[PDB]
Amino acid sequence: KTCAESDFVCNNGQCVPSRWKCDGDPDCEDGSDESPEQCHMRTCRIHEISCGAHSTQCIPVSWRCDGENDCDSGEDEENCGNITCSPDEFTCSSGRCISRNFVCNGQDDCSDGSDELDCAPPTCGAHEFQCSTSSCIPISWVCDDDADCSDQSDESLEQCGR
Amino acid sequence: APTIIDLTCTVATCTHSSDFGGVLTLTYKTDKNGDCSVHSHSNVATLQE
Amino acid sequence: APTIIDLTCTVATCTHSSDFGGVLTLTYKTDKNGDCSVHSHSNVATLQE
Repeated sequence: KTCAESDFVCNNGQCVPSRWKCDGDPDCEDGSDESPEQCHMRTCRIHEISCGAHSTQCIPVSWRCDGENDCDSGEDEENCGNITCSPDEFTCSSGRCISRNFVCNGQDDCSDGSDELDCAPPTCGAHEFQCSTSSCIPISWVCDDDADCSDQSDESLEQCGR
Repeated sequence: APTIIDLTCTVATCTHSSDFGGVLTLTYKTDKNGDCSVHSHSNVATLQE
Repeated sequence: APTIIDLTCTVATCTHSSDFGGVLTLTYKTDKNGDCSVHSHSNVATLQE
C-alpha cells in the first residue's frame, strides 16, 4: 500500500499523516518523522535507551554498564565493554563476524567450522540433477526431451553435450 | 518416495479392443515431484506404462 | 511499571535444607520489559532475591 500524498513515509516503509512530523511523539518505528537531530529524539521513552539502532529492545539507562548483559547482543556492555556485529554478517562460535556470503560456502572462514554447522546443502540429492532455477529433479530426467525444469535446464544443450 | 494422499481415478473413454484403448485420469495430492511405480492389481486390465 | 498477565508457578525441585534448596519458575506474558519486585506471602518459604 503506497502512502497517500498527505502522509509522510517513514524510513522503514510505514505511512503516517503529515501533521505527525517532528511533533515529539515516537510515531515511526524508526522515528523517521522525528529524526533525533533537529526535530525530536524518537527511538523509545525519554529515560529509556535502546539496545542499538538494530535492536528494538528498550532497556532502562540504569541497565547501561550495570555489570550484566541486559541487551540480547551485549550492546549494553559496550564502551565500558565489548562485542557487536552486523545484520549482514554471521557470528561464529569464536565471536568473529564473517560476511553472510561465506555461510555454508564450503570453506571454514570461521576457523572452527561454525558456518558449516547445520548447513542443508544448497544442492539436492546425489541421485538428482539441479535445475539452474534451483529446482531439484532426479538425474534420470535429464536429456529426456522433456523440459521438466522450469527453465529447460534439464534439457539444456550445455549439460547434455549434444 | 513422495507420499500420495487422496487418490481418485476416472475413465475418459473405454473400448475393449486389441490395442491400448482406454484412457485413465488420476488425481492426487503430494509434497514433492518424483517417480512412482504404477501397477494394476488384476488381469482384467493391463496398463501400458 | 510493566503489566503482568497470566502468571503461572511451577517447581523444578525441592529439598528442605538450611540453605536455599528449591528452584521456582514463573511463566507470564508482558507488554514491555522492566523490573518487578517478587515476594512470598507466607513464612513457610523465604525467597532469596
